[PDB]
Amino acid sequence: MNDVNRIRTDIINVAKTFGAEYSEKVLDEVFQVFGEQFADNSFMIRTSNKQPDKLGCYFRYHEEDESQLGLAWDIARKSGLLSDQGRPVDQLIPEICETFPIMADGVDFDVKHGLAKIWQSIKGVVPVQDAFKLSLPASVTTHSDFLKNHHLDALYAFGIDYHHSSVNLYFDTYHPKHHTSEYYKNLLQDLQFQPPSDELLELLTNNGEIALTFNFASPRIERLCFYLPFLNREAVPQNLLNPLLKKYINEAPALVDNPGFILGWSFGPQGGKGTYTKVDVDYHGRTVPLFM
Ligand SMILES: [Mg+2]
Repeated sequence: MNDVNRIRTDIINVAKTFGAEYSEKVLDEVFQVFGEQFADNSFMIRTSNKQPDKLGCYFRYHEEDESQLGLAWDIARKSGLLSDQGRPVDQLIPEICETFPIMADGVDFDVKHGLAKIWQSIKGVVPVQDAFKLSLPASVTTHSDFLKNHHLDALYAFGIDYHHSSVNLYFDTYHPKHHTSEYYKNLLQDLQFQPPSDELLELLTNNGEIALTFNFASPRIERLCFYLPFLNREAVPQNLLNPLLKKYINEAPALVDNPGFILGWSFGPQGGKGTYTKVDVDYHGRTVPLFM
């Protein structure tokens, strides 16, 4: 519809305002194949901090319609947008759908490189050990004691990152320690990841997602990400945003007067790669208000 061409226009406007590498050919191939799903589903536009003065630009959508579960993968495979190169990552979505009942799934795209990531959410939570028979990076099982010790063992979602040959596991925050700043401080210390500010630690006690990143090349836990929702531009803690990300909060395109935002804090090895901020605009205004 008009809604589909409006969405592609907004993405190019973002990528050009905030200096993001993009490719109009790849956007065209994606929108031809997924454009309707972007209009008709929970849809978000992401900006991230990975370079000092150049934001990256991403876009994602989230499918809750039970009769549609699985199509994003089939569509992507048929259209050539996702071509399985025999990689270890390539068999995981088939193994996941056989093994667990799926409640939701999603697709993340990069405005220069295309389909980047597909995620699957489980109906219910499972002991993370139930996933050890999947072809996951060996670093999952070799950290099973760490996972138990830090109460990151109520598993409910998989992110399959095809650009990085990595897997993100999402863990439900079931334990009373998950509502205390000290737990997040100690988790990041135990991982020897970059320490967070005190404002962020206090925010983290709120109800958010937590994901851990495992990769097939590395025996270590590579990354950690906390996602937190915010009702509107006012609710965003702007002390934790560099000027370029603060500008995005104020000018990010949406179809609502006061769109909510989902904020993401990535952490990695201290004095190394992996520590940055992600900012997702709730483009339809219905994604964020559906807290847990
Ligand atoms: Mg839908």
